[PDB]
Amino acid sequence: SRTVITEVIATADSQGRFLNSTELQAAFGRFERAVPAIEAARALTKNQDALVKGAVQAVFKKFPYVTQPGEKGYGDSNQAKCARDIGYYLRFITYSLVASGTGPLDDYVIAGLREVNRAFNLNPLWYIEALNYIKGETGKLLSGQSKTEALLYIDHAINALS
Amino acid sequence: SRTVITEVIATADSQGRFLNSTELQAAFGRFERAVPAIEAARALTKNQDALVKGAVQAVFKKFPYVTQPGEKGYGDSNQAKCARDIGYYLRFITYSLVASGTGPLDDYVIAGLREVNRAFNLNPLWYIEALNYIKGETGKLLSGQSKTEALLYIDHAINALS
Amino acid sequence: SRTVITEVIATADSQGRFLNSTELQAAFGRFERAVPAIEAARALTKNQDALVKGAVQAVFKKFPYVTQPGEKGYGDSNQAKCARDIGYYLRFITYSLVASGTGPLDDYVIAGLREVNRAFNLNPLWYIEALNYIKGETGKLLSGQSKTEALLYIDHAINALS
Amino acid sequence: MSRTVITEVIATADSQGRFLNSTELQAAFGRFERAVPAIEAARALTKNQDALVKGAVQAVFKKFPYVTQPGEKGYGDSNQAKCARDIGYYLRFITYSLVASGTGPLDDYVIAGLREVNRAFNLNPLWYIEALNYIKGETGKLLSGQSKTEALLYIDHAINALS
Amino acid sequence: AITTQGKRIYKITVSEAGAYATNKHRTGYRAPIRQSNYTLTVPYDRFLPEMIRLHQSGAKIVNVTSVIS
Amino acid sequence: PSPLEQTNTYGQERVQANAVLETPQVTLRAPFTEEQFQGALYAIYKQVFGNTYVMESERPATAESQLRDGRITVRGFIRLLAKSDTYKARFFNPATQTRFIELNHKLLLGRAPYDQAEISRHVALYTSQGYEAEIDSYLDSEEYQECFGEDTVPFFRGFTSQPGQSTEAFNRMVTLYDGYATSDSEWDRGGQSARLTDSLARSTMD
Amino acid sequence: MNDVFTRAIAQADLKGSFLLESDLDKLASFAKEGVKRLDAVAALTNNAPAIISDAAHKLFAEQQELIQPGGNAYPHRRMAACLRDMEIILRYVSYALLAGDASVLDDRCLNGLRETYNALGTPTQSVARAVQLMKDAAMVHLKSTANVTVGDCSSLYSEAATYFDKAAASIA
Amino acid sequence: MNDVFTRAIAQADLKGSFLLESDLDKLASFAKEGVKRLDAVAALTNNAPAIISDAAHKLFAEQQELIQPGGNAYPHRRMAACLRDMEIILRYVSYALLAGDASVLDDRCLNGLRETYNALGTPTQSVARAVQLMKDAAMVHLKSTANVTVGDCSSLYSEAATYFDKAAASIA
Amino acid sequence: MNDVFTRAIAQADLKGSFLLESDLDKLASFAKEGVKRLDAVAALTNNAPAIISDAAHKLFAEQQELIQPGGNAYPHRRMAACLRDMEIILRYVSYALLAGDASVLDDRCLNGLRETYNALGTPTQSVARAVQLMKDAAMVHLKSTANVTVGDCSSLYSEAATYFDKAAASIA
Ligand SMILES: CCC1=C(C)/C(=C/C2=NC(=C\c3[nH]c(/C=C4/NC(=O)[C@H](C)[C@H]4CC)c(C)c3CCC(=O)O)/C(CCC(=O)O)=C2C)NC1=O
Ligand SMILES: CCC1=C(C)/C(=C/C2=NC(=C\c3[nH]c(/C=C4/NC(=O)[C@H](C)[C@H]4CC)c(C)c3CCC(=O)O)/C(CCC(=O)O)=C2C)NC1=O
Ligand SMILES: CCC1=C(C)/C(=C/C2=NC(=C\c3[nH]c(/C=C4\NC(=O)[C@H](C)[C@H]4CC)c(C)c3CCC(=O)O)/C(CCC(=O)O)=C2C)NC1=O
Ligand SMILES: CCC1=C(C)/C(=C/C2=NC(=C\c3[nH]c(/C=C4\NC(=O)[C@H](C)[C@H]4CC)c(C)c3CCC(=O)O)/C(CCC(=O)O)=C2C)NC1=O
Ligand SMILES: CCC1=C(C)/C(=C/C2=NC(=C\c3[nH]c(/C=C4\NC(=O)[C@H](C)[C@H]4CC)c(C)c3CCC(=O)O)/C(CCC(=O)O)=C2C)NC1=O
Ligand SMILES: CCC1=C(C)/C(=C/C2=NC(=C\c3[nH]c(/C=C4\NC(=O)[C@H](C)[C@H]4CC)c(C)c3CCC(=O)O)/C(CCC(=O)O)=C2C)NC1=O
Ligand SMILES: CCC1=C(C)/C(=C/C2=NC(=C\c3[nH]c(/C=C4\NC(=O)[C@H](C)[C@H]4CC)c(C)c3CCC(=O)O)/C(CCC(=O)O)=C2C)NC1=O
Ligand SMILES: CCC1=C(C)/C(=C/C2=NC(=C\c3[nH]c(/C=C4\NC(=O)[C@H](C)[C@H]4CC)c(C)c3CCC(=O)O)/C(CCC(=O)O)=C2C)NC1=O
Ligand SMILES: CCC1=C(C)/C(=C/C2=NC(=C\c3[nH]c(/C=C4\NC(=O)[C@H](C)[C@H]4CC)c(C)c3CCC(=O)O)/C(CCC(=O)O)=C2C)NC1=O
Ligand SMILES: CCC1=C(C)/C(=C/C2=NC(=C\c3[nH]c(/C=C4\NC(=O)[C@H](C)[C@H]4CC)c(C)c3CCC(=O)O)/C(CCC(=O)O)=C2C)NC1=O
Repeated sequence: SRTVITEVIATADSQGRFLNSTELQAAFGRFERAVPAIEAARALTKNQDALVKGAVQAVFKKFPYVTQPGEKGYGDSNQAKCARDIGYYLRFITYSLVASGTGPLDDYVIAGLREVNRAFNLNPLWYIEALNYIKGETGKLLSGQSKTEALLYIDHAINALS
Repeated sequence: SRTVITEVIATADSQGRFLNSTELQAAFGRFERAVPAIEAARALTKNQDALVKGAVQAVFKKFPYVTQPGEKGYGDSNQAKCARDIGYYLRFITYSLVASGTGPLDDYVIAGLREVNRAFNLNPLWYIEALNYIKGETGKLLSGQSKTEALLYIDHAINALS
Repeated sequence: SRTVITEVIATADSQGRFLNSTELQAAFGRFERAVPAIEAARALTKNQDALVKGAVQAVFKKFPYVTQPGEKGYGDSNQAKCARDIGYYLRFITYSLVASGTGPLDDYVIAGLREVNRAFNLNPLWYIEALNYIKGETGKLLSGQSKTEALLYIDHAINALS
Repeated sequence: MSRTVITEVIATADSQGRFLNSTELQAAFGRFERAVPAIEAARALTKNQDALVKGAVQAVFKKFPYVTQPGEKGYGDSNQAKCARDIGYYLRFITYSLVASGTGPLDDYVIAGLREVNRAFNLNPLWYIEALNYIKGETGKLLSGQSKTEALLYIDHAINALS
Repeated sequence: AITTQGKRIYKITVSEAGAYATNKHRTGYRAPIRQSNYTLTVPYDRFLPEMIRLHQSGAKIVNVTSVIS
Repeated sequence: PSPLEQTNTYGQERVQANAVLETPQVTLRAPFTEEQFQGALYAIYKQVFGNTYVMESERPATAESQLRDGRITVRGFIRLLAKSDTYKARFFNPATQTRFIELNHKLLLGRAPYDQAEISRHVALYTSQGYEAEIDSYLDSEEYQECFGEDTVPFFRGFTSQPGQSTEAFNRMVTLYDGYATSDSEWDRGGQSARLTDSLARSTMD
Repeated sequence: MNDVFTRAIAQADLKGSFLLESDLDKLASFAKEGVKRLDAVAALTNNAPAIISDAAHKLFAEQQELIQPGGNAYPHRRMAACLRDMEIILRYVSYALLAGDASVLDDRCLNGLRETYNALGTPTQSVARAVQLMKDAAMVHLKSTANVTVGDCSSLYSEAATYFDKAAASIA
Repeated sequence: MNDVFTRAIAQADLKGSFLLESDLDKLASFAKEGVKRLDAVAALTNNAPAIISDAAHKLFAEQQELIQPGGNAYPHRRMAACLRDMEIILRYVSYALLAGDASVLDDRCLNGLRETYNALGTPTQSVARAVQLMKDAAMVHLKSTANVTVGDCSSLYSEAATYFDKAAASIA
Repeated sequence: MNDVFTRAIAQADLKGSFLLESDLDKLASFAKEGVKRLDAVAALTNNAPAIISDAAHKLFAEQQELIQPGGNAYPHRRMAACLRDMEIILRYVSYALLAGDASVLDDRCLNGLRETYNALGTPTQSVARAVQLMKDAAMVHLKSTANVTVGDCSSLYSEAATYFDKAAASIA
């Protein structure tokens, strides 16, 4: 994926030159910001089930008509797939916080999502609402640095969706 | 925008060589297809207003939960924009029929389509349904060939919109 | 080889798109004009011997000076190889008619004819008057559109020889 | 993959998709005719190699006195053997470039990548510059006629590369 | 490029001169014929190869203008 | 006729590349619409990326927009493509530098490397002046400049004699192309291992 | 890369005789059937999003591991590649249909896909089943006679079926 | 390409479950000592010219078969390539140390270097000896504590030595 | 490539010694005959189109199956490529004659011809017959004394014959 240390290694490879104080400063700051990000990962991991259920029911609240028969939302298998997708997204957001970057999230959801969207008619706005609910929910689950960085990760994901 | 002879011009200039036969039989293809498209343009010029109004009512029909207050379908100027949109799409369709090519359609609607669609919450499926209904009434409006190439051209418009 | 069908399929494949109107209208053009083309090819295949041998005689009559002993045109094998080459040309003109495109001519005889001709000091004119003989006869053997298009392809043959 | 006049001609002709025109033949004739003074110079330099290398050693010693004292890079019996070996190889490759009628031998053998060798071994070119200076001083009498300037051109190019 | 000395892109107006066209004919038309005059925008770092290559091609520089500074 | 039949293009299909020789070059010359634009970009992306499929999110919108206006030549757009990090991630990052240079030749020049001396020289150039200078050298190279031109999408010019091309270029690109289906991503281990090194080795000596 | 007439010319030149009247009659009949073949090609082109979508739906209904974590199509990039591969094979099959013969696939589409899928780790049988369901959905759409001159294209349906069959065989 | 964090996330995706709290604590501990690792790699990079100079001098003192004509590093170009070879080996070892994982060193220097040198005729054991000498110079230079706070960096010394060990085992 | 002087310098570098006096003697012998080499290469280049044309005449005469349909010269584009092949092989043998070292022909030309014509389906025995016919046609102008000072050059004849024999056995 694209972690700060990974991209530093890659760019150092590019110009055919060793590392310098600037990129080591970047890695430094990454190391210190990891700890609040690590606590964010803990808080998100311990809350994952409630996060997923709340996001699913928030999406249902915003668009109950989707649950009507003959639509994508209707069907227990459909709802299970909604929950599984939101869980995958949350896990990749945890990986983003751990990795101190968008690397794993970018590569594993953002790469080639709109293709499936168009093919399977999976409206991004649904996952956008789910992530907005996760934002509101982590606003109380997290505070300080961890809340801000998790918020920026998830709103990066939202902006990628839209 | 191109008519078939227009890409003929483009290529013949590109290789810097005179026209060989193939583009000349293409020129035929255009001419012998011209007339059916000509009476097709006549008929669509005749039916325009009813086409627009009925399409508005049907797009309200199949998607009723957008006619509800608080979203895009709700709004007087919203509906006026729906009507003017349908008028523009079918006018450009007539233009394409006259050109016997997709050129004007492409360079007048198709460019920058998807990003405009989600940039203003205007669901592409709305225009998909509108054009499909238009196929519905134009199946009987036009007969024989003219019906066939009208079907094909608004089908291409849908496929670009889809 | 190289056909309007093949031009369509390649100019759709290299861009990886599904076919749309214009090229399939060209396909209509090909499939409708096939019948005059194919009957013209049938007629040409019906009369080959007179065409070839009289073409050889016409080359002699237009170039007496190549017939005498001691020059390149002299020789039994030389006359045999005359007839061979002109038969090949008639062959490939018929092939081009069948393909409804000037492809096979270009693939076989037009590709590299200049340097092979100057390799053996071949005068392309000889073949040009052979073609002139051929157009002289096809002015009689064929009728109208088949005649027109056979004349077109053979004219392209001279033009490439020109 | 050496670059000599005839080999350069062949490479150019192959690149252009053509045969050899008049200029290539004239250049080949010039190289063939100039080979004789170059061979004369090569043999003459071959005769007196030991004097050249020894004089180069003492010239390098006398020019920069700060070296041959202990405690620095140049001091040492192995260092002396390496000095002799390096000067010998230098004159070897100079003779090779004389015979080839081209600088390609020198370039490929030593001038290719020389600078990183120097900076990885602290070898400022100046010592070998003075060595070649003494070398041309000695060959100022060793050769005669064309051979003199034939040697001069390649050795001057080598010095400029060392610069 | 990113450097303050790498920036200050300069635009170049290039004329396919008569000597350029004579050289092009002998080398061969491996590029489509365009009108002799054409414009171009070149960064500072690759400014040099542009007019060098135009010099081996035989063409001459009409003028130079600076995008930045 | 002969007992053994040799079709017109028989060499084209017995060798893995038949349509490649049949597929024409594509140029972007005069103002145009989105349709053949998208086609040209699809062709370019298949060309440069060794039939590695590029996710639609990865592509740069600004560069293609500027190309659409035409202020930047297609050569500049190819430069921007190669400089993009995805090029390195697919090609430079999972593959050795010798294999990287082989892939770079095959993609941006459409031909196999001529001699191992060229590989050695280009490795030296990369070591001495970074990554981007190698791409700038290829796309500024006179060989590319004349063989394609400012407005020509790179195409596989192997499988065909070229002015001043090594005899081993044909063999190496036959061994290296191996069809439309061949991909050069971080996967398949074929884009990582330098196949051409063994063939390049025999050309060093005689 | 050859269509029906081109290949006819091919072995015709191979035998060194003129095009026999029988082969001309065959080609003229083909051209007479030409508009029906173009109708089938247009039907394939129109329903391409529908067929790709629904075939993917049946595939992922009858197999789950491809979408499971670590599955051969688990990431969204890999799912997108999984779908566009079927889209490409369908496009090439339609190419062959309008070309009248399956030369295009063997020439470029499927000459070496099998080694590519082994190297990518993709199981072949899954691809074969995907191609088969693509075939079934395409057949279903082509049997539809809405807004077209009714008739008998039984040759065309069977012939597209042969396309898809040999495509799946080449996958293996 | 992948580091320890990336590798752990990769395994987590392979199992499809979230990162374990134990492994999260391990990554937290790794990040806590990251300043020491950054100091180690800085000591590598400033002493890298010194490390390579020492390794080259001692290798050429022990091996003389290359300085003479017919040696693999006899001409200036050849031995310069040799020097930059060790330089790049050390550079990739440093990159692996930054990453904490050998995936990047495998991707760069250890996918196909062996057959590359076999084609070039390069003896691999000489490269391994050069790797060992660079490793000795590097442990000497990093076991010093100039201008930096003193602490237990035996883990970093072991990791760097083992990275040189994998590199040497790969080449020879 | 590696010419005769390049060959001498290569062996001198490999054994690490200077030029011996016999080496200078043989290189001077090569230098003095360079006029005869110029005459030979001029004769070859000037008569090249005639030589290749008549050689192809005897070629297609001796083997009449290549030209006729189903042969590898039939489609008349293959004829153009065939002429290109004769001219290029004569071009590289002229190159090798000029350099006096067969290295250029062996490396730049004959390295890949074998596998190339395997991939192209060409009868290679025919190509060997072709190059032998080339030497037969070229030796005519070789011993031609028109417009030039007369002199025995038997070494040049033998060297040209050996070059063509090397090429033939290569493509054989
Ligand atoms: C291709 C032919 C060739 C050349 C050109 C060559 C020059 C050369 N000399 C070297 C070492 C050396 N060379 C010298 C000679 C120096 N003593 C001082 O008086 C002078 C500045 C200078 C000579 C006048 C010394 C002292 C060393 C030892 C450097 C060291 O190990 O610290 C080295 C490094 C190899 C090693 O350390 O064993 C090279 C490449 N070697 C070759 O095989
Ligand atoms: C990214 C991974 C990687 C690296 C870094 C790499 C280095 C590398 N070394 C090469 C050749 C070489 N490598 C060496 C090194 C030898 N010299 C001494 O004798 C030792 C036996 C040994 C070093 C201790 C030499 C001398 C050459 C030149 C071969 C020649 O010209 O004969 C080459 C090809 C030709 C060139 O660049 O000049 C590369 C790419 N190869 C790779 O795949
Ligand atoms: C990288 C990991 C990964 C994810 C996350 C992923 C999402 C994903 N969810 C899918 C199905 C689904 N996805 C959803 C969820 C959406 N549909 C609406 O109803 C909801 C409002 C909304 C939830 C917010 C549903 C209901 C289905 C089943 C029906 C369908 O295919 O559209 C599919 C189509 C294949 C299938 O399961 O049948 C994909 C590709 N794919 C992946 O490889
Ligand atoms: C890359 C990771 C990173 C982020 C995201 C970051 C933002 C950031 N800004 C902060 C303080 C602050 N941030 C702001 C700016 C905000 N407050 C104002 O009301 C505005 C509405 C708004 C500006 C648009 C201000 C005014 C402070 C307090 C001033 C101070 O820094 O002492 C804090 C400390 C409080 C906390 O723990 O959340 C953080 C983390 N810093 C980081 O190292
Ligand atoms: C694909 C179709 C095709 C073409 C276009 C073609 C050109 C062609 N014609 C040939 C025979 C030839 N054809 C001619 C010219 C004819 N004979 C003369 O009597 C007349 C002036 C003239 C008839 C008008 C000559 C002179 C040769 C053989 C050259 C020679 O033996 O001197 C040859 C073989 C040269 C040889 O055997 O020496 C070629 C390649 N071959 C083909 O298979
Ligand atoms: C570097 C110098 C060089 C060499 C050595 C060379 C040989 C060569 N000949 C080729 C094709 C060919 N070569 C020939 C000629 C042979 N077939 C007939 O039997 C003749 C008897 C015989 C002539 C001696 C033919 C007919 C082809 C076309 C094969 C095909 O397209 O299937 C090809 C494939 C691409 C092409 O050139 O069109 C090569 C590489 N090409 C080069 O650029
Ligand atoms: C010439 C026409 C053509 C072919 C033949 C083709 C095959 C093909 N499949 C690829 C990857 C792929 N192909 C598939 C599809 C398969 N794997 C799944 O298991 C399914 C069972 C099955 C689809 C139903 C998948 C999932 C990948 C992703 C692997 C990866 O790129 O990392 C790639 C790499 C392209 C890239 O990402 O840069 C190619 C070239 N692509 C083409 O443009
Ligand atoms: C520009 C695009 C365009 C199209 C596509 C088009 C369709 C078209 N279909 C035709 C006949 C036909 N079309 C079909 C094919 C259909 N019938 C059934 O078999 C299938 C459900 C289906 C095949 C997909 C058939 C069978 C005929 C009658 C020909 C015959 O019976 O021999 C004809 C010839 C005139 C006629 O008899 O109607 C046209 C022009 N017209 C156009 O201008
Ligand atoms: C630009 C990159 C960068 C560097 C170079 C850097 C140096 C650096 N090293 C530090 C601690 C340290 N640094 C080291 C590593 C050193 N000590 C051991 O003896 C080894 C000899 C050697 C490493 C091999 C150790 C062991 C500590 C103590 C750990 C701690 O203070 O938390 C600190 C924290 C000082 C403090 O907490 O008061 C800094 C700033 N910081 C940076 O952001
Ligand atoms: C511009 C390029 C160039 C050419 C073309 C060239 C040919 C050439 N050959 C010469 C002598 C000669 N040339 C030859 C070679 C010929 N005599 C043999 O009988 C063969 C017929 C044939 C060689 C196969 C010989 C043997 C000599 C006499 C030199 C001697 O004593 O050996 C001379 C000197 C006599 C004079 O100027 O009239 C020239 C100019 N020299 C050049 O610089």
